[PDB]
Amino acid sequence: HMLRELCIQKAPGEGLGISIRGGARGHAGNPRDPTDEGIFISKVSPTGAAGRDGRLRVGLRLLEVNQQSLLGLTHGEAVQLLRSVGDTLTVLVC
Repeated sequence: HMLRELCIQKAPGEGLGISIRGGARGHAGNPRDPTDEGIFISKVSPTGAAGRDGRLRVGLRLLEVNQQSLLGLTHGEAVQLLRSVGDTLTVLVC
């Protein structure tokens, strides 16, 4: 699980084209051990930017988007980061 930063081309108004899961847990979780709150890629759309680039896969841990930590962000805020404008988007994964 080597930490790596990927810069992925996309159309300037397009999102990265991945689905994510994880993040802060609720009342089934364990606040004494918050290390199971990572964000992971759960889908890669074949025609989206991540799919076209070919590198990202389901199961990767996603630590940052555009240099910003996902830790503690809500799902919706992480999705919004993945929809940031620009002709590239950067992810930090392992």
